[PDB]
Parts: sequence; structure tokens; C-alpha cells
Amino acid sequence: GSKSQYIDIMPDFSPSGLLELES
Amino acid sequence: GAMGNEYKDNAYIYIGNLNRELTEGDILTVFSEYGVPVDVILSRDENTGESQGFAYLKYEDQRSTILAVDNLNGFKIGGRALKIDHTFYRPKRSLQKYYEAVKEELDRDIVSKNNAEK
Repeated sequence: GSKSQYIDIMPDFSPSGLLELES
Repeated sequence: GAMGNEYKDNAYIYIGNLNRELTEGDILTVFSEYGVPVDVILSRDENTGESQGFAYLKYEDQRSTILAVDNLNGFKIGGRALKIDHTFYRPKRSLQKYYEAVKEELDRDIVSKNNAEK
């Protein structure tokens, strides 16, 4: 698991808009 | 040397199972209602970054805690009613880049430091 043993997570602030249809 | 270790600043609110389609941007957008931009932690897979569905938001303000918890508890986001619980967690520096990346967006506000010049 050469590429499964790395740990890197970078927060991604994206707008889905899922809540737009109810707000 | 006292940093205020007895003061639980590492306190935050726990958000329950959210839509996999919801990202950190959406999460911050929801909390933008209160206008309080502080730490936000989304449980994402360590390899592919898959939204595990667990969200956390650390903001420092006792008033705002009880407010947001009661206010958002039962609020629907994409069909998912927000279940807000109380919890505390200390961000390890081994994962500082994650929290730092969060404050990267908050830096636009953090630039304003207390005490205006001399």
C-alpha cells in the first residue's frame, strides 16, 4: 500500500449549494 | 508559565452525519449565519479525502456555544437535520497544516490585531 500509507488532508472550502434549494 | 490550560478553549460543537456532498465551504457557510469565523474540522478520509460525515466547529465564546447548539439542533441542511453535541478536542501539531489551512481563510480577518499601532 505505497500510496495508501500517506496522510495528507487539506481543507477545501467549496459551495455545493445543497442548502440553497431550501434557504 | 500559565497558558490557561484550565480553560477549555479546545471546546467545540459536534455536528452529526452530514451529506457527503457537503464540503468545508458549505459548513462555514452555515455558521456564517452567526458571523463567527473560527476553527472548523471536517472528518475526511486520510487518503482520498472522502467526507466521513462528521463535522466539528471550534469557536471560543460560551454564549455562542449554547446558542449555536440549540439553534442548529434540528436544523436541516440538504435533508440532514443537524444534531449538535458538546465536545472538546486538542488539535495535535502533527496535523497543524489542516487547522492552519483553515485559518488561511480566516487570516483575512485575523490580520486585524488588537491594539492599533502605538
